[PDB]
Amino acid sequence: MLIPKEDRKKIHQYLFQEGVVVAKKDFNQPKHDEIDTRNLFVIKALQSLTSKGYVKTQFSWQYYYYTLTDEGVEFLRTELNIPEGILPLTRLK
Amino acid sequence: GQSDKRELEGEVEGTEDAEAELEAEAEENDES
Amino acid sequence: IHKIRITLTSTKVKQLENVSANIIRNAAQYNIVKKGPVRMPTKVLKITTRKTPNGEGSKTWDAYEMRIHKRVIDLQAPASTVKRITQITIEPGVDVEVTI
Amino acid sequence: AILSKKKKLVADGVFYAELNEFFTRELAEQGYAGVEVRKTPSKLEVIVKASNTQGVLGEQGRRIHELTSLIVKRFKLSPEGIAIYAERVEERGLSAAVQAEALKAKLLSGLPIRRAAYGVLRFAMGAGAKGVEVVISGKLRAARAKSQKYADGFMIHSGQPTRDFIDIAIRHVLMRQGVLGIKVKIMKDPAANRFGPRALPDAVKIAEAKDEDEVIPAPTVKS
Amino acid sequence: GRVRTKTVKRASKVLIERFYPKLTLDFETNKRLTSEIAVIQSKRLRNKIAGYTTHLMKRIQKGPVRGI
RNA sequence: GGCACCACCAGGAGUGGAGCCUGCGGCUUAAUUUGACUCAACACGGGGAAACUCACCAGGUCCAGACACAAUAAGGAUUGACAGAUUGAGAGCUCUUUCUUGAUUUUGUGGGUGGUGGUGCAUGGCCGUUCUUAGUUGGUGGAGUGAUUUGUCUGCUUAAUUGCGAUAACGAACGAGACCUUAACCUACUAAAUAGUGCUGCUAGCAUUUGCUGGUAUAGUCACUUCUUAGAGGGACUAUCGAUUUCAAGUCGAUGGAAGUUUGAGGCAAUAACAGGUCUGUGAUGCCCUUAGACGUUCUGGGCCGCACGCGCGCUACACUGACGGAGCCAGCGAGUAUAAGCCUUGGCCGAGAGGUCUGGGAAAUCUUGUGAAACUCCGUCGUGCUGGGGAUAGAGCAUUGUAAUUGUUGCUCUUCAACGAGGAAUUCCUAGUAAGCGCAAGUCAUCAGCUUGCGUUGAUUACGUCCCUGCCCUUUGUACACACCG
Repeated sequence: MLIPKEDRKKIHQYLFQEGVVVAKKDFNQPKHDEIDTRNLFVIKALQSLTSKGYVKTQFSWQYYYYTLTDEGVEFLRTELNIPEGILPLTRLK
Repeated sequence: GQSDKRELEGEVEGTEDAEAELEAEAEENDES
Repeated sequence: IHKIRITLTSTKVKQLENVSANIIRNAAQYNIVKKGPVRMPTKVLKITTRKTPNGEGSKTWDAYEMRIHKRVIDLQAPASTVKRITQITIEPGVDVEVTI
Repeated sequence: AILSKKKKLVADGVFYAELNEFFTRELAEQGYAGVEVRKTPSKLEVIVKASNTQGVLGEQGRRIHELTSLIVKRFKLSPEGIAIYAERVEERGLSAAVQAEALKAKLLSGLPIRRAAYGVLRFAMGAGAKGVEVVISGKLRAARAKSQKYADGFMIHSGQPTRDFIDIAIRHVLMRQGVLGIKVKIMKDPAANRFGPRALPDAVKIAEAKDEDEVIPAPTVKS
Repeated sequence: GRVRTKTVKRASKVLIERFYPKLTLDFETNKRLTSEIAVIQSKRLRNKIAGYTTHLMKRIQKGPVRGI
């Protein structure tokens, strides 16, 4: 699917820094909450990553549950241009 | 398990799996 | 001194009665005049469905139920004394609401 | 959002039911048993019961951190509103839940059903469970579907105690040929109960006689 | 019908075979006495158990009873 | 032999005869989707379908084809699109139009993804049936070379493999029963301004007797729980007595008792199983088909309603124990909202009505609601007439629901005044607050209940017996059957 370059980013550093993604299975929803972009944009953008082994996916209750892998952090280390040495929320302990 | 065989070893091999777990499940808790 | 009301609601009564009891005890050794607990008429939550997922066989029905019971307690006490009782008598089954 | 008392405790069940379902899918590999939601002031305690509380909350508790974060983002909850702890179950055999998925992992590895079915039955009998029955039905290398029930020990079947002493767990283990559904029925010993009744309704326990003493005719004992 | 079952028949008659003297031809005292001797989970079952117990004693008084 | 109002006796109420709602087949059809056909198909798929549901029919879009490659691509892979044409469409869907963003992305393959597509005779799970009948199994002992058998049975009794009794068996386990939920008792406890009462104030009416009936008192800063609610318990265990019987299990008549039919009604409910039903509930699935001109999806218009016909569950009725028109005026189960996308909706004000307007209360024993319901009670009109019993067919107008009511959603007003004058052969349900009448609520619901699920009002006739019909169970018996007579 076609996603603009600017909108796809807000999806990405939502998969960082509280990188667990819960999306309702409703592609016609105008906006997935806390992510100022289309709801159908959120699910598919993470579908490629969970297609190529960078995030886990879970289906239940027509509700999706995504989490950022440790292997997926390296993918986001450079593509997000984020500074080195930062652990988002789940490794803080 | 319709044969005359695979049930003698369907019990004794099965029960030693449990006998392998009673020993293990009693090791993790006592030595905690 | 303040006219304060406390409501106890739950689905199970042994949990509901326990929370009701020791709060009353907290107003026994403490000389706070008490009204309650008032046993509200129980409300049975029923829904009548069909046993058959398809539409074949005998005409037989499933009648599930929930029993929810209410206890309202009236208090004449300061806001500090009433608040600490609930956290002493907190237990997961019953939700605790306090209204002045 | 104001909700009526009828629709409030109903929502609590649906939330508990849906939350309980999510843990089963998410933490099946660790032998997850069940969830306890102890409501408490200024916190939503959620207790996860699993055989392996090391895989869950693993590598310095990474998984539990990314689990409780998966919860707050769907239930509109503040980050401080929940605190989740992991505890190991006391009796794995006595719990019909854990052994059901424990059977599921053993079933998937191609082991013969006779070896697999009895491999947990003697474990439940190892744990002291009064009875256990495992049922496997479906297809295995044959077109026709057949059932095999493997009962052991004592069984109760009808009435109110069937809810107090019997816990069940039904799972469908994925086979390449079709669906294989299983049922595991396990009873804690009535003497092992601490919450409800400690015995069967018809259990009549007679005390022994106190007689066979010697009585002397008519003395008086002054202390 | 009002036919007693075996679980109330054999449980009752063991009581006579162990505590014959302290029983009495009256239900209520027997009802209270069986409440302290045997652990009975249900009061309906105890009232069933105690009822056959007194009736057996009424039979023991009027002759020799079989099986006790 | 035994049990059974899913069998009969004796009865009651019916159905089957008319119209109508609904379903089945049949017929038609563009589709009139389809599952199911003895009990165990046919107001069943909660299946009361304008749109959606929908799987069907005639049309039109979207990729919502992830990911690894090969092709192309900055000198732009390509997406969104103003005017017009076209189309049902103000679908840039497309065609002329040359604009516009820019490596998300366009082609082919692998790989997939999704299906109310087929396969319930490839399956799970659930439900129904066997059968809610009462049946099933092992331990030690006996019989048998063994598979097996006894236990687990001539007789009585019970709702009952439930007990007595007889006994090569003795003692047990599952099922039944026990158990749980609900109904009946509690002046005996625990309390209740979200229940009531009595007092006490404050007040109003009629007789004046100081009496009788209301209202008010979230400060009268009253008492109480009898009745209303629920929590802790007690209470029944065939109790006592006459009989009958093996004097045993039990049963029948009385007495007391709240209750002496398993105290009443249900929930749960065994060993294996059925080619019983469902892939038309699941992101539950194996296989076959498709998968971009999609059998995915979306949106438009139509359909499940369509009518020469056979059948079933029912409602009105066939009149007088009745129709109306007045007057009396009593139940119980339940439901409810906030920035929604609209709940129950009072009280007032308009409207004959349906309906319309303005306020408030209730997120709930508070308010909707005492849901002041109808049968029923009393008083009159009708007077056996297809009558004023009945409301089919049909027209006109008035409203509400919803984007959208035409194939009339539904109601109301007027009008239209159909068969039906008690139902052949058959056959259904039922033993006490039961049958039969009589209404109200929750459900599917934006609207629609002649349907179910519940509740309550009035409330019976006759049995309380049997194996005559039927069905099932058990034993004996027969077998050339064991895929088990659909052999």
